[PDB]
Amino acid sequence: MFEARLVQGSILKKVLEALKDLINEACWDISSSGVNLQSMDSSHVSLVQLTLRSEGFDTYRCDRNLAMGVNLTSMSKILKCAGNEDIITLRAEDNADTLALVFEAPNQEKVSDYEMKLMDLDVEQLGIPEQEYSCVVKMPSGEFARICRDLSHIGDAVVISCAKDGVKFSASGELGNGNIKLSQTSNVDKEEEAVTIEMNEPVQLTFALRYLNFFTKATPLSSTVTLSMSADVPLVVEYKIADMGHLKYYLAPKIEDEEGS
Amino acid sequence: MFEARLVQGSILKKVLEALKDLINEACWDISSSGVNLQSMDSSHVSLVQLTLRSEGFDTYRCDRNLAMGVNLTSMSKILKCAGNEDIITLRAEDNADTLALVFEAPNQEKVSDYEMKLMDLDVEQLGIPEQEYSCVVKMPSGEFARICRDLSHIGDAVVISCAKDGVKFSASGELGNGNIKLSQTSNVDKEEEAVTIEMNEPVQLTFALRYLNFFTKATPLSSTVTLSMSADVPLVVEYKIADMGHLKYYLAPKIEDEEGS
Amino acid sequence: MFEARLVQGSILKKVLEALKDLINEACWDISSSGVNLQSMDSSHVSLVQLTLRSEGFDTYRCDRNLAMGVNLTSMSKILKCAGNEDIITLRAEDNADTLALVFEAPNQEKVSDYEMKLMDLDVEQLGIPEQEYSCVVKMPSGEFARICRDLSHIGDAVVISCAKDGVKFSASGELGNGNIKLSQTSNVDKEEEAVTIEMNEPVQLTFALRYLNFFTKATPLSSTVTLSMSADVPLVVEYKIADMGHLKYYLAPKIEDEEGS
DNA sequence: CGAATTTCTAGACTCGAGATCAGCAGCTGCTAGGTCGAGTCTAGAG
DNA sequence: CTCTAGACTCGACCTAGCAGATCTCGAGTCTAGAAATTCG
Repeated sequence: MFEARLVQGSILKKVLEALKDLINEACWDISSSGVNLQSMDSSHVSLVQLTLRSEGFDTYRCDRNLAMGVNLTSMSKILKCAGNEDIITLRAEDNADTLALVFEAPNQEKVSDYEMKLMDLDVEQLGIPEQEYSCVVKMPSGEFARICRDLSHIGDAVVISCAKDGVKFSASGELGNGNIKLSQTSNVDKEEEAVTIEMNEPVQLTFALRYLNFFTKATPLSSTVTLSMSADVPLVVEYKIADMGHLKYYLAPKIEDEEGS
Repeated sequence: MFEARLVQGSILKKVLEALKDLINEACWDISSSGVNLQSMDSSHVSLVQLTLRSEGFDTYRCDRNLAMGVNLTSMSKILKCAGNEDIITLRAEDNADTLALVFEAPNQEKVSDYEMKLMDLDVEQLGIPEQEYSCVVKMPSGEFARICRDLSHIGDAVVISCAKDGVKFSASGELGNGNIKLSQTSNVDKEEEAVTIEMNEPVQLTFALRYLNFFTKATPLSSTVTLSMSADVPLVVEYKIADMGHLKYYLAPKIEDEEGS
Repeated sequence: MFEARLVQGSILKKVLEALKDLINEACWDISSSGVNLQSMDSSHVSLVQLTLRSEGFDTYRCDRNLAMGVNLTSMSKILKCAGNEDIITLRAEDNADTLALVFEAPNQEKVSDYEMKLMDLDVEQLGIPEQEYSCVVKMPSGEFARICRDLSHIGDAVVISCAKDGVKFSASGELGNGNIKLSQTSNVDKEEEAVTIEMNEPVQLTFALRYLNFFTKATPLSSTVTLSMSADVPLVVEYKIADMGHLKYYLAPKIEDEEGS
C-alpha cells in the first residue's frame, strides 16, 4: 500500500516544473526505501534520474514496490494549481490504475481531492555505470542559468574549457562570437559564491545549447549546481534538493566532425 | 440633461472591464433614483443586471429619465486609457446627440475628455421574476475565482451540492475527476474570510465552466459574493458594488439531458 | 586604436534599444571631441542624430577619426546580454573590421568578452539647417509618452495647435475623436514637472503616431522632453543624455496636401 | 520581502497573396510595355 | 554654314500568360506565461 505525506509542496511543484518539458511520460518507480525516477528523452539523447528518498518524507509506507506509468503533463497541470505552501498527501491505491492526490491548507479549512488515470508503459531500465570525472566544478545556479541563457542568443553550441585559470565558456555564430570566463574564488567562504574547481587533466567538449537551457530550469530547487565530466563521456549535471535526494542530468557530448558538416 | 460625478472612477473602470466580453449592446435606463442596466447575453443563455444608486455619486441629477443604446466594447477601449485614480463627472446632453466624458486628474493639473456617439436600439424588456432560493451561500470571492479557474483545467461542467458540511465543487473531466469541498465554518469572527449557508433542501446541478470563468471576471469589485439557487431555478450570482449598489449575474442550470437512456 | 570605457552601461543599453527599431545600418564618427552619429531613417521620412561627447566617458582616447559601419539590430541583441550595472569597454583596434566589446561585473568576478564584425558603408553627409523655433516646450517625458500611447488608440493623425494656456493634442478617427488638453503651468518649484512653452506665432500641424510610437522609446534616458516646433519646419525633439550630451530626433511634419486624396 | 500589479513576449490563429498542380486545347501570334541605341535638333563657343 | 555632343523619339525587339483546385506561406492578431516593478 502506498501513502506519502509531504510538507513542502513547493518541492513537488519545482520538481514537476523542471521535469515538465524534457519528458512527457515516465515509469514512476517506487521502492520501500524511497522514490526513484529514471526515464529518457523523445529525441533519445538526454537521461534524467531522480532519487527522492523516504526519510525526508513526513509519512512513508510501501508494502510492495510498484511501478506507475503516469503522464507528466497531467501531473504538472494538476500540481501547478495547488499553492506553493500546502501539504501534499500522495497516496496510491493498490492496482487501482489511479493516483490519489490531496492538498491540505495551512489554516486547515480547505482540502483538495484529485483523481487521474494511470497509463501503462514499457519499463526500461538502464544501469548507469560509474567512473571518475577529470574536471569537477561547482558554482552558483543563478550564474549558470544566466550564462546559458546569454550564450543561447549568440550561437548554438558551447565549448566548455575547464582551464585551470577558471572555466571559460565559449560560443560562436554568424553574429560574432563570445567567451565568458570565471575565476577560482577562494577568499569568500560562502557556499552560494563558491567557484570551486577540481582538476585532473585539461578537457574540452561541446554540447547543444537548447538542452542546457532545458536543464537550467531546475534553478529554484537549489542554489548550488555541480558539474563533472571527463574524456568522451556524457555530461553530469547535479542538483541537490535539500536532503530528500538529488536530481541528476546526463548529456552526451557532441562530435567534432559534426562541426565539419 | 444628465450629470453624474463619480469620484471613484476606478469602480466603473472595473465594471466595464467585467461586462465587456459578454454583451456588446445595452440601453442604459437612467432615473433620478440612479442608473440601471439590464442586458441579456448574445447566446441567449445568461442575463446581466446592474444597479447604480443616485446617492452614491457625489453629484447626480436626471431631469427626465433617459435611455440610450451604446457600444460597450469601444467604451471599455477608451476607459482602458484612463488612470486608476482619475475623477469622472460623466455627463450627457439633453438632446440625444452624443456622449461626453470628463476625465480628470487627482492633482487638478491636467484634464482629458472624449466624445462618443450613441445608437438607438430596441428597449427589449423581459420580466425578471422574484422567488426565494432553497440554498444560498456567501463565501470569499477570491476563493470562488480560484476554484473555478482551477476546475477549468479539468472539464466543462461542475456538479454542485449544498452539503451538510459545506459545498461539493466537483467535476469529471475526460482526464480525470476532481472534488473540492469547502468546510462550512461560522465560528470565524471576521465574516469576510468566512463561508455561510442557509440549508433548506438538498440540491444538485451543473453548469458551464466557460460561463463561470466569464462570470468571475468582476472579482476585484468586492471581497464577498452571494450564490443562490433552487430546483430548476437559474443560478444567481450577486456582486456588491461597495456602496454604489449590486451587480447581479444570471445563469440557468444546465438542463439534464436524457443521456442515461 | 579606438577605446571607449563608459561606466554607466545602462546609458548605452538604453540608447541602443531606443534606436534598434528605426535604423538598420548607421555610420559611426569618432573624434577627439567625441563620438558622433547621424543617420536618416529607413523609410526616408525621419532623421536621427546622436552626439557622444568624449568628456562624458570615464576613459576615452582616439588617435585619428574613423568612419565605421555597424548594424544595430545585432547590437541590440548582443547588448541585451549585458548586465544593468556593468562597465562597457567598447573598442575598435587598428584597421581590423572587428569590434571588441568587454563587460565587467561590478564585483569583477564575471568577465564577459564578446566580438562584433563591422562592414564598410557609404558615408553620406547630410546637411542640417539650424534655425529658430516658434512652439518650443519643455515638459516631462512620461507625460508625453503616455499621451502619445493613449492617442494611438484613437487614430493615426494628431494636430497640435499649441495653446496660449497649454497644448491641444487633439486627434480623431473612425471610432470618434479625442482632444487631451494640458494646462500650461509655470508655478512649479522644481523643473521636473514644468511645462514651460515659448509662444510667438500661431502654429498647427499633423503627424503620424506610428512614427511617434517609435519616437518615444527613448523615455528611460531622461525625464525632460525639449520639443521644439516652428513654421513648416521639420519636427525636432531632443533628449538630454544625463550630462554627457543630447540625442536629437528629426521628422518632417506630414504635408496636409497629401491628405487631399 | 512577498505578493499584487503591470508589462512584455512568444506562440497559436487567421487572412491574403503567391506559388504549385492535374487537367485541358490543340495555337502560339497578338498586345502591352519596357529598354535601348541611334538619328537628330539646338545652344554655346570658336 | 557646318561639325559635334547630349536629349528625345521611333522603330525594333522581346516576352509573359492561355483556367480551376490545392496546398503553402507570410503577415497580422490575441493570449498566456514570464518578468520587472513597486509599495507597504
